[PDB]
Amino acid sequence: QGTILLDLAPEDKEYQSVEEEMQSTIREHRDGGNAGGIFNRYNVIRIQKVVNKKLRERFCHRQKEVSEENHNHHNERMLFHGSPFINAIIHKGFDERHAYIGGMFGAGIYFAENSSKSNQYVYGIGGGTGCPTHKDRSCYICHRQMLFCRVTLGKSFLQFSTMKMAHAPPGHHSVIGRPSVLAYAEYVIYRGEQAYPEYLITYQIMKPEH
Ligand SMILES: CC1(C)OC(=O)N(c2ccc(C(=O)Nc3cccc4cccnc34)cc2)[C@H]1c1ccccc1
Ligand SMILES: [Zn+2]
Repeated sequence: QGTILLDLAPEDKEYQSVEEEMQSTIREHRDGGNAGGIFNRYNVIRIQKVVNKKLRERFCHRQKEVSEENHNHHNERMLFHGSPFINAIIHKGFDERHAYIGGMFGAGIYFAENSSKSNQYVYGIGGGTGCPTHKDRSCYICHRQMLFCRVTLGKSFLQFSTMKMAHAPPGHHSVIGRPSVLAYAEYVIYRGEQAYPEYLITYQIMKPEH
């Protein structure tokens, strides 16, 4: 009736597959490292497969509705997600009702194909105040969490700013905010059921060597 978290052994292609997309999609942001910390690597501590019967039905049902509406193409993609509510999401699923609505963002649940971008949001908008214990946005101690999810994009509406809206334009099912002078892409959905929390990644950002 709940979520069963299955551990993937590091020696499995799947575990290697997930950590590679994580580690390789890192980049350097204009932030100066202020939001997500200064690092050029992650120490991956754990990768778990999230299993919830209900969650994948809700997810599959919505995915059929979108295919219906998209000339039978649901346009699913594997994207990263970061926010301070990861533990609620793996048990209750994604929820559009907890979704901000203004400031720089709006009405949606954001996803990124860059893991370093989803990391900026682990502790909050901009990094919040950092970790609960040392109020440091660049902690190398505390274990952070992020999700590598299945996201049904459907017909995506492409534009430059997202803070904008609260639902998707007519005929579309997602919004891709793209780069101007943003830096990287951001995928937004306005329905929780259009995304399934496939993998739970437990990790730390590593401190640069020398
Ligand atoms: C900026 C925002 C709109 O972009 C997102 O993708 N956000 C977001 C926030 C919450 C969720 C979410 O699904 N939350 C929750 C789901 C289920 C139970 C919950 C219980 C308490 C809090 N959130 C819960 C999803 C996306 C937002 C958000 C807000 C704050 C920090 C990072 C991200
Ligand atoms: Zn800390």
